[PDB]
Amino acid sequence: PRSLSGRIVGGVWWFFTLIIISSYTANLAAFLTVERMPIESAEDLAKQTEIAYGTLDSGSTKEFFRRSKIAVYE
Amino acid sequence: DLAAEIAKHCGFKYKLTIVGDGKYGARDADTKIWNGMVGELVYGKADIAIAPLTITLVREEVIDFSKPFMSLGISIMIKKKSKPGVFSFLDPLAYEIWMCIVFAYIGVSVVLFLVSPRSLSGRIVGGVWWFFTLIIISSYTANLAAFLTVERMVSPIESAEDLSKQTEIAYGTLDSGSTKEFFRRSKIAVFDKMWTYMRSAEPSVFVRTTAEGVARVRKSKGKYAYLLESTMNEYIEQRKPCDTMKVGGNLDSKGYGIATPKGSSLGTPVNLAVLKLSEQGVLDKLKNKW
Amino acid sequence: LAYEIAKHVGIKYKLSIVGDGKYGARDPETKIWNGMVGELVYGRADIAVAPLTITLVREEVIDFSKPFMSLGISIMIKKGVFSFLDPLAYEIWMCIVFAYIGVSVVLFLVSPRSLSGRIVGGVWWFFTLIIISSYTANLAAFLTVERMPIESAEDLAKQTEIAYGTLDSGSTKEFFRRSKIAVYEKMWSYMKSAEPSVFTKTTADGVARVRKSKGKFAFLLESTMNEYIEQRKPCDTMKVGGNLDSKGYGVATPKGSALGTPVNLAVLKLSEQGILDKLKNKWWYDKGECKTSALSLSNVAGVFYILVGGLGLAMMVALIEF
Amino acid sequence: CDTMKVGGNLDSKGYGIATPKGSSLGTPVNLAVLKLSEQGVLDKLKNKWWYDKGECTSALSLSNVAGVFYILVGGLGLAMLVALIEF
Amino acid sequence: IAPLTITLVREEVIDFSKPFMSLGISIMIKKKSKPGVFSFLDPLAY
Amino acid sequence: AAFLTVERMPIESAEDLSKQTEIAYGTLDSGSTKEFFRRSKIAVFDK
Amino acid sequence: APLTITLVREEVIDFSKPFMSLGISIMIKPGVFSFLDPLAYEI
Amino acid sequence: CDTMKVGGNLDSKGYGVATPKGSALGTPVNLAVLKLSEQGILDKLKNK
Repeated sequence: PRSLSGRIVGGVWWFFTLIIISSYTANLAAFLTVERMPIESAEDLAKQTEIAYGTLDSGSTKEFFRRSKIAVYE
Repeated sequence: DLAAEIAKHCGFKYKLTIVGDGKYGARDADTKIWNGMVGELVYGKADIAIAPLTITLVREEVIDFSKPFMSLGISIMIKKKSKPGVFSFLDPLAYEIWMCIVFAYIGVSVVLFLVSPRSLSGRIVGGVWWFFTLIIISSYTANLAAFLTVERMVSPIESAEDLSKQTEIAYGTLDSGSTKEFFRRSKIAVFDKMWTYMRSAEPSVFVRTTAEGVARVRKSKGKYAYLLESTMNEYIEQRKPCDTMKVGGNLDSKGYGIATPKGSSLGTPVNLAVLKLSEQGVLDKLKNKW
Repeated sequence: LAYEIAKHVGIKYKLSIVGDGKYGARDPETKIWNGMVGELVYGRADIAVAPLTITLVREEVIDFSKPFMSLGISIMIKKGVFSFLDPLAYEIWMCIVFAYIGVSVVLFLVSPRSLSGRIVGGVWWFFTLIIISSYTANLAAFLTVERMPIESAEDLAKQTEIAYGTLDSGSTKEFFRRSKIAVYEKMWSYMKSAEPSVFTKTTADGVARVRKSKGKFAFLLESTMNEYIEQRKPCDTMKVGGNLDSKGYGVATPKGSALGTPVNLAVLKLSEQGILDKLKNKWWYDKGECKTSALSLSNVAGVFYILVGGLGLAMMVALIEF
Repeated sequence: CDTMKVGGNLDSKGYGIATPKGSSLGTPVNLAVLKLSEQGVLDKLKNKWWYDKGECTSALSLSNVAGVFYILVGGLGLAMLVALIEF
Repeated sequence: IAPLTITLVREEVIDFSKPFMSLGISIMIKKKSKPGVFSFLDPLAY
Repeated sequence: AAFLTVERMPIESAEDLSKQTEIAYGTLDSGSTKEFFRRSKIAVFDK
Repeated sequence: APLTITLVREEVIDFSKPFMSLGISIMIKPGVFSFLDPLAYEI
Repeated sequence: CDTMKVGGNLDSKGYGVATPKGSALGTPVNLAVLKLSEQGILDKLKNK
């Protein structure tokens, strides 16, 4: 019933979730309006393995990667 | 570092000397004399130039250049990923509104307090108060969305094309040099649009030095973008105060090369050394290091 | 400024207000100069210290100091519970009320898991869910796009809902007529053809037009005057954008004056010492009287009054019951 | 009334009354145009022939919301049917 | 006395008064109501 | 909310015209309007 | 022709300065991760 | 029309005109290339 202690807890928690679900809704709407766009950089490629990537089996492109001392290309 | 590497690979001892006039190398149209590092090679005051000297036709006609040890092109430098402030939560719903919603809050808990199932009196109070809060939370949600929708709309320069399209953000290039010329001579629509704007912009968007163009970006409060070499742009981006950013792809392609007087006995070996260092991956190591 | 110049040049002086109250132009008929320029060219005054613009036509007949104040053409702009009844149409508020009593009457015929009236409460809930969702979504639209709000000459040039113009003669109109800059040429093309006329006879007319035309007029004028009016009551206008061009006010002396050199050097000294900046700040600001990212209380307020009204109605229904 | 004018004018031109070169009518006719313009007569004339003799808002619609009203009354009717059978 | 535009080529051979009417190139398009309960079934896919 | 925002975001200007090809557009076959476009150095008009 | 300036070739023929610059580049052609984005994983 | 380039270039190299060792064309060809580049002709040609 009216247990003031845990009562304000339920109220504050409700106000808390209210703000969050409102934020989620608002933000999702922005997303559905602009909707700007899954690989955009060598950095992106390097950090993952689901999208495989490669080169000609011989020639300068393969050699570039083999020789590079730059962290991302290594 | 590059000098130590080529000296080692070519087998020679050397002395590093800073160019007396602090210039790169251009030929005065009137006196017909060469200045800078090119002048020092042409006139016999130095036997090799190891520096960020671009391989150009006019220079190649008077000195020898190895193959490029580093690539570059015209790029864009703009004044710029952190922005908390709990005050972005108090904005959507105005402080004045948070107040009244609290006054009416106790304004209802006091009306109900005077009442004590279907008690029609306080019944419509709960209903009207519900309809009241419904509108408010709906307003908060809707309003919060516009601030996030526009936050995404902001795509505020990301390319030459972006630049070419407006005039809120002024933009220029070194007052004399290859970047200014590139735009002056270009037959590409975007670049020609950027040139007719630049040449007539007032106050002048052209800078006397590269350092001025960087300082202008940093001190113009987001109203100036500078067109400079990609190598320089990406280097400043890694320097404190960390307030600049390189945007868009390179507009052209040039290269730095090590130069020697024509017919120099050092030319063959020095060129071979650059190919080797590149292939060993050393030039890339050096760029990442610095 | 007169006191400072006199001190630095070392002379005694008498301030005399020009009789005709004019700056100085050649009469069309007689070609005789009026105003302060007239007082100088016809031997009545030794020097003019006033907001007198450095212009070719004047520099041909008198000498100007370097500018003591810079200025340019600038844009002046002016800074309903019915915005709550718009999102959800009056017709919709009605039907939602008709269906409202349309459900309270259906339930009234019914009298836990009473399947009959049970699905009624569920369907009615799904109904109100859609409506409140529509209201929320729609309300987000106006506050997102918000098409009519002017921050630049570029903005003005791209639209026609907010009209804009200048004095019907004089240098501001001429700037636009002569400009080869794309944005100002576009502005000139619009202004010269606009109907009703966007040109005014006086600054007062232009400023009044900004104030009383429901945000549908912007006025183009000198930055100094724009800035001054921005700092006077009723504090309802403001300057937007930077200056569109550059010109200067100068001190004027008659040709052959022995004061010419000393006056010029005095002006440059006062400028470089920061005195002129301070003086402008004094008279404009010290003596003054005064995208989108904000949410207002206005609309929300209308919902507060209907709440208190409901509370009062209940406080009335309560009393009668007892 | 099926056409519409959109966008601002792309350029600026003007119509003028013409006379042979050196005509004795030229001076007077030009002065007359300035006068008629200043008296506001040319604007009266354009409004008369374009608008007086002419032969031709913001927010949400009810259409979409209406579809949700019919599904409501349909639910009420379904309940009024389930009620009768129960009794 | 007609809707005759003041142009250079014509001005070189005849006299023109100041303009009695302004004009410019504009766009004419063939022309605001759209119900369809199918704008409600779109947001949330069938 | 997005369906109404975009709904506010089918020709309203020369720029609109210049950007597409669903709606064809032309001018008198001879005359000053045709020439204006032929001679123009403005990007929208040249397009 | 589009003949790349290389060490092995520069040893036996002479190349002009480049007439075209180029470099190594990346060619590419639902995701429930568009639901985890709005509200951050941290949130 | 189903592929695209992403990111900038990862390195830099060039295509050049090649002449046999000892060719009397070497110098003129090199200067011609630099002239066409600086005049904006090669950019225009690539765009074409």
